[PDB]
Amino acid sequence: GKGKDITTKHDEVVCGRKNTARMENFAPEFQVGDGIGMDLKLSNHVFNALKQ
Amino acid sequence: PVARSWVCRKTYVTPRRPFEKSRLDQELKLIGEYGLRNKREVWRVKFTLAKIRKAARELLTLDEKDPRRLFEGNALLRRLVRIGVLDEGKMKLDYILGLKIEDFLERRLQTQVFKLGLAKSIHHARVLIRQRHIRVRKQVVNIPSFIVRLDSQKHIDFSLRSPYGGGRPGRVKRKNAKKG
Amino acid sequence: GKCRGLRTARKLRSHRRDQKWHDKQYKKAHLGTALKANPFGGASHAKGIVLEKVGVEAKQPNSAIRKCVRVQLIKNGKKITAFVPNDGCLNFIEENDEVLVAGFGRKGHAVGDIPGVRFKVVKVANVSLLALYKGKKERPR
Amino acid sequence: ARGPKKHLKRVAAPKHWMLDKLTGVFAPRPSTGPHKLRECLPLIIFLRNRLKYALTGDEVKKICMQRFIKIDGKVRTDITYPAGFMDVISIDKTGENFRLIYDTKGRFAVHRITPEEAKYKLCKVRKIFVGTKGIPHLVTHDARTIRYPDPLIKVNDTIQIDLETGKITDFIKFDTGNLCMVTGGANLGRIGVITNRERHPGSFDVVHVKDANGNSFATRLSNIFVIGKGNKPWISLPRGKGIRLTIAEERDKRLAAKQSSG
Amino acid sequence: ELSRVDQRHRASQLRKQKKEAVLAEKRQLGGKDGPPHQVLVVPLHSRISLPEAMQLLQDGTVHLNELGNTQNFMLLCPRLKHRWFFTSARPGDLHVVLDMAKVADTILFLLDPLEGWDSTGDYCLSCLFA
Amino acid sequence: KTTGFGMIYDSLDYAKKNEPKHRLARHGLYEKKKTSRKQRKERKNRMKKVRGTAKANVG
RNA sequence: CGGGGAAUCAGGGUUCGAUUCCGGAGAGGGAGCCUGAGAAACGGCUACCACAUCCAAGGAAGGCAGCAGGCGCGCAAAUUACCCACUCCCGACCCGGGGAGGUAGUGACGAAAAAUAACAAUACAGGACUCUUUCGAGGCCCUGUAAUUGGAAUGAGUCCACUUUAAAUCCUUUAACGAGGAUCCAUUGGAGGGCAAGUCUGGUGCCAGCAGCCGCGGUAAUUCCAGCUCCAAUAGCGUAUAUUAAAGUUGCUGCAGUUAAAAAGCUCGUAGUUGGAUCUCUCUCGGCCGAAGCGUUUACUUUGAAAAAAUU
Repeated sequence: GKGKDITTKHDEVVCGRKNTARMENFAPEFQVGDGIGMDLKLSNHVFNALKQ
Repeated sequence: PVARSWVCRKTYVTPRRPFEKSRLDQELKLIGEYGLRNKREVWRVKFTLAKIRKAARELLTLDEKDPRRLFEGNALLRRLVRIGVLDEGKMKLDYILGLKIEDFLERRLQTQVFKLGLAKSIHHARVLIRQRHIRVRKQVVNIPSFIVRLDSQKHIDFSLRSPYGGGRPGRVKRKNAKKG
Repeated sequence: GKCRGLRTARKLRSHRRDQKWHDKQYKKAHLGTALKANPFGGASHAKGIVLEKVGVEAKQPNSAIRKCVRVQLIKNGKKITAFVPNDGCLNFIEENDEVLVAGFGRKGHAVGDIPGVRFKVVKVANVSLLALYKGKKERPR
Repeated sequence: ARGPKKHLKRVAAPKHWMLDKLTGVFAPRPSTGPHKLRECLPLIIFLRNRLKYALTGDEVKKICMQRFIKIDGKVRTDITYPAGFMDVISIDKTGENFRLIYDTKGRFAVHRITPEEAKYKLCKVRKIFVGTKGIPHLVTHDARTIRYPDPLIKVNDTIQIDLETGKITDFIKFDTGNLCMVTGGANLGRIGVITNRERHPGSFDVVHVKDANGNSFATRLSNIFVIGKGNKPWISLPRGKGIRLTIAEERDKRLAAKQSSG
Repeated sequence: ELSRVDQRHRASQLRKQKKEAVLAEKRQLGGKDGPPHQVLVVPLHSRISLPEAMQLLQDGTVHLNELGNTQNFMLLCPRLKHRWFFTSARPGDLHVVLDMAKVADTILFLLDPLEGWDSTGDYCLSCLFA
Repeated sequence: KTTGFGMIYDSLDYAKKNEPKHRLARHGLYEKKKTSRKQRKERKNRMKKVRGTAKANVG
C-alpha cells in the first residue's frame, strides 16, 4: 500500500498471526489449543522459545 | 601545514538493537509513506530531531529569566517556525519536545512536490526531483531532501527549461517526431 | 565500610589503584607480560612461513579432525598453530609458504572445537583463502 | 628556536583581524614597530580586507610602493607595518583619512574622519624619565619619546599631539569623571566615564568605569585610554557610541532593520 | 630485560644481524663478483611489438648476441655498476618461455594501454604463475 | 546567473603597469619564459659549481 | 614529548593525544667550536666512534627525523609531477628566489549529498463491498505480480564549444549521439536459539565440515554443501586486533565480605582519617565624604578581571 495505511512486511499483527499459524504445525505431542478462534498475536521471542 | 579544514560530522546514528520487529516496522512504514532510499534517511531525520530535543532539554533546565535561555530558545523557535514544523500559536519551548519525525519528513521537497500536485506519486516526485524538472523560485533544485521553508513553500514551479514547463521537449519526443 | 570524609582523597585513590590491580582485564592490559608473552606482539595480524601440517584432534562430544598448521612468524621466530578456515582449503596451503595469520576471535582464548589453537590463516601467498575457496583467483608460487 | 621567529601561522593570528580559515597557511607577520603584534593592524589587512582596494598581497605591494599611504603624516612603504590604536591613515589620491579606533565588539573599525581631524592624535603617556642634564622625557604608547613636556603631565594621562610638528599640544589628566575607552580584555572597545580607581600596591590597579547607559564595568589600569575631558570626547566616534549592546537587543535592532527596509 | 639502554642495545644487535643477512644476500647478483642479472621480457598483448620497447631499453655498453629467431643481448654499465642480460620471449610459444623463464632472474611483462592483456598472454601468465 | 570579477583600466599603460601578467598574457600583451623550473634549477646549481666569467659558459 | 584537544558518555567517569596550532628536543652517536644581535647550527666547521663513496693507492669526500624516490623493516602508509598565480617569508628589493606553500597524480582513512528507474492501460492472483441458498457476476473498490503493451523524462558515458586555471584537470553551463529490463543487470554477510528471515528441494553422511556462545552432523541434517525462496545493511558490507558504553563485573555518585570469592587469632599503638553540646567597625589628615588601620588567621560561597586561535 501507500499513503498512511501501509501494512508492512514486519507488521506485529500479521507476524503474530503467522507465528500462531506456524505453531499449529508442531509435533503431535505438543499441546496447542484453539489460538485461531480467539485472536492471538504471538511475538517472535515467545514463539522462538516455544519452537526451541 | 595545509590551508584545509578537516571538520565534518556524521549525520546519522545507527540503532543499538539491530533487529527488533517494532523498530524495523516503524522505519519501513516511514520509508513507505515518504518515499526514501534507505534506512539511513530515517536515521538522519531522527538524529536531527534528537539534536533539537537535546538543545531544548538543556534550555528548559535554566531559569525562566536566564538571558541564554531566552536568546537560544527564541532563536530555536524562530528556526523551527521558518522550517514549517511548529505553529505561530504554539511558539513556546515546551512544545518543541512534542515533535515527531514525520513533521520533519513532511517538509522534504519530495513530499512537497507530492502534496501540492506537481506530481502524482511520491516515487514520481523523487524521479522529477532528480531529473531537473522542479525549481524553487528561480533555482532548479536536484536534491529530494531540500527542507522547504514556509515563505518558500508558496511558489514551486515547473523549471521552465523542462518539457513540462516552458518548452523544448526532451530526447524521446525529438527522436520519435523525426521517425517520419 | 568506606572511608567517607572530606579529606579522604589520597586514601580513596590509593585504594582504587591497589584494588584495580586485582582486575583481570586491567591487569592483563597493564602488567605488560600479557603483551610480551603475546605471540602476535600486539598485532592484529602476523605473517609466517609454514613449518608443517598438523591434525588437531577434536574435543570429546564433537568427533572430527581439525586441519591446522604449525607456522613460524617472521618478526620474532615463535612457533604458532593456525587453523585453516574452510572445507577443502588445506590443499591450497603448500609446504613453506607465506601465510597471513589472524586471531580467531576470542582475544587469546581458544575458540570452539579446536583446543589451544587460537589463530586462523587469512591469506596464502598474498591471495585470500576466501577467493581461492570461492574459485575467484589463482594461487601463484 | 635559535633566533627571532619571522613567520606567523593564520590561525595563530590576532582574532580581531577577522582573517579567513582557508586562503592560506600564513598570516601577515606585523613587522616590529610602534605597536604590539597582537594590538595592531598590518597595513595589508587594512588595505585588502577592510577597504577592498587591493585583492592580493601583490596589489598592496603595487599600492604602498607608489607612495600613496601615509601613517601619521609620514609615507610608509612597508606592507606589513604595524598600525595600531588611535592611528591616522591618510590616502592623498582618494583624499580620504581614516582613524583606527577599536570597535564596539573589540575589533578595529574603519572610522572616516575629517581632514581637519587628521592633523592631530592622542597618545597615552606610558612612562616619564629625567635624563642627560635634567631633561625630562615622555614615552607614549606609540613609543614617541618627547623631550620637554608640561610638568603637569603624569603617567596614565593622555596628551593630544600634532602630527606634523611632532610636539604636544594639550593634555587630559587621569581623573575620575573623565571619559575613557578600554583597550584590552573582555571590555575592549567599551567607552565610559571613570568613576573609581582602586589601588593595589604590588599588583594591577582595577578601575571601575560607568558606561553611557549606566552599565558599570571594571578593567585593569593598563587597558585604559583617556579621551574626553568630562563627558565630551576629544575625537569623533564610530557609528555606535561605544556602548556594548547585549545580544538580545542587538537582535532586536537587526529585526527592526529588516522591518525598516524590505 | 629492563634498563632501557639494555632493550635498545638488544634491538640494535638484532637490527645489525638482519641487515648483515640482507647485505650478504644482495651481493650475489649483478656486480664485480656476481654473475649477470638476467631479465626476460614478455609482451603479453598481441598489439605490442617487443622490438620497439627492446630498442628503447637497449640504451651503457651493448653486446648484441644473435640467434636464429630470438635476439638477446648483453648490457654493461659502470654508471649503475650493473651487468644486464636481456632475453625476449613470445607468449603462446610455451616451449621457450617455460624453459628459459625457469632460469631468468627477473621477468618484465609488457601491457597494452587499452586492454589488460591478450588471451594467449593470459595462458602464458597462468602457466608462469603455476 | 554567472558571477565574475571585472576591472576597467583608465589607459592601456596603466593596465600594463598594474595587472597580473597572467591576465595580460590572455590578451597577448605579455609572453612568459618557456623554461621549466627543474631545468632553471639544475642550471643554477651547475653555474654555482663554477667561479668567474666561466659561469656564463655553462648551460 | 607536554598542552590546546579526540572518542565515548544520562550524572559521575573511562580511554587516547606520534599527528598540520602553541611550547620543547634532535639532525647516525657523543664532544668542542668559528662567525654573528641571535647557534654549542649540522642543506657550517673540527675531532673520536659506527657505517660508508671515488681512486692512478699519494689522497679526496660524507650525513634525506626537508620534497619526490629506493632498500630494509613490516599487518600497516602516495608522484624521482607542475608553479610561485594564491597565502606569506627572505634580500640591495613596485622587478629576484622559495619542494614554505599552492596545484594536479595515487587514495573505499574517514565524512556530506546521491542514481541503478516513474506513470497509464491491459492480463492474472488474492482481499473486502453489493447482488446471488450456493456456485458464481459486477464495480469508475483496494492490494499485489507480469523477459505484457503504450508513450513521454532523464542521467552515467563518447564528444564539441565556453568557463575554470599560472597552464591545465574537476565541478558548473551549452550544442550532438546516447535506456526496455532476456540490461547502462548491486553487492556483502546470513536464514537452529541470542537475532530479522525456510521444520522448502537435492548432495555428503558424528566424514567433510559448521559454529563468537549454547551447540549441530552418527540418514526425514531446521546448523554442512549447492539450488530456489527469503532476511539485514546498502555502494557498500565481512573479519582480526586495540580501546569505550553496556560493567552498580573496580563502585566518588554507587558493589561486596554468616553459608556463593572474601573479617586480620587477639589486644595495645604512632602518622593518617574522624571527632558532643555551647557565644546575636572606628581614631587621625584633607574635600556629609575621600585617605589610615581594619578583623586572629583560613577553608566555603558569590561577584569582578585576567585567561591564544582552531576544536566544542
